[PDB]
Amino acid sequence: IVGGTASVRGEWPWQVTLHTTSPTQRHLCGGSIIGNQWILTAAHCFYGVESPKILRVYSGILNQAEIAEDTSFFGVQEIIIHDQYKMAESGYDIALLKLETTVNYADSQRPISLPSKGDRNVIYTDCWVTGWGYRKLRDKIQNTLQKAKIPLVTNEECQKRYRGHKITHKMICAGYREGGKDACKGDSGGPLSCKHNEVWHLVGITSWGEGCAQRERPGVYTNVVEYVDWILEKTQA
Ligand SMILES: *[C@](=O)([C]([C][C][C][N][C]([N])[N])[N]C(=O)[C]([N]C(=O)[C]([C][C][C][N]C([N])=O)[N]C(=O)[N][C]([C])C1=[C][C]=C(Br)[C]=[C]1)[C]([C])[C])C1=N[C]=[C]S1
Repeated sequence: IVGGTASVRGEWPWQVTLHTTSPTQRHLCGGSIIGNQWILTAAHCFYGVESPKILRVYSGILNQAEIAEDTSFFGVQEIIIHDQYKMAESGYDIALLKLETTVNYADSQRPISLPSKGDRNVIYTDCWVTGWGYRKLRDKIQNTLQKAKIPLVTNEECQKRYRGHKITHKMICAGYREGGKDACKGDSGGPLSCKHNEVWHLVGITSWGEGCAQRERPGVYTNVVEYVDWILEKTQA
């Protein structure tokens, strides 16, 4: 996260940090708890991942330092990538992680509500992006979960900022015309939580962008509401 600040512990209870143990353990991507056994994240986050066995999901984390060899985690039973996904910039950058065990909800870890179809006309004026991504291009994985408030921009406006790209209705962007605050490397898969009427909603999934926090380069996210049907279909046994 660029231009953000340290989060309060438990402030984003749905945020998880997805680690890979290969070659040695490290943070790979962000993710969101949406069900007792389900994490919603980005599909492109599994590039080079042949098996779910090397994945570890940690919930209720603030500082990466909290994660040690003796720290409990959730194993991943299955990685479900949207069948139309090819690459982040083309859309469909969404994936579901079915955990091997159920998450016991608590103040430190609980699910975020998915947006409803009857909410595409809602004016989210309180949206935040979080994760342990780069604070800058040449940076590394930050220890403390960062957060940054960022306004959503219309798709027409976003398309203007990305000429060589095709910004579809299945994407949603957020950023400051002048830049300064944005997601960055490592925040991928993270949630773009928006508070609408006292209730937090998972509006987007951190996907891509030209660089990080550059002026006139909004962050691009997966427009979650466009996938509620897909999510329902893939989560039902
Ligand atoms: C994810 O954490 C990041 C999240 C990026 C969110 N960005 C903002 N600003 N909100 N995702 C990526 O790194 C993805 N790639 C890119 O975002 C960009 C796309 C550029 C397209 N530009 C134009 N104008 O066409 N690519 C990119 O940065 N590529 C270089 C080679 C790169 C260098 C170092 C690292 Br780390 C990643 C990419 C990925 C490629 C889909 C992460 N997902 C994986 C690692 S971080």
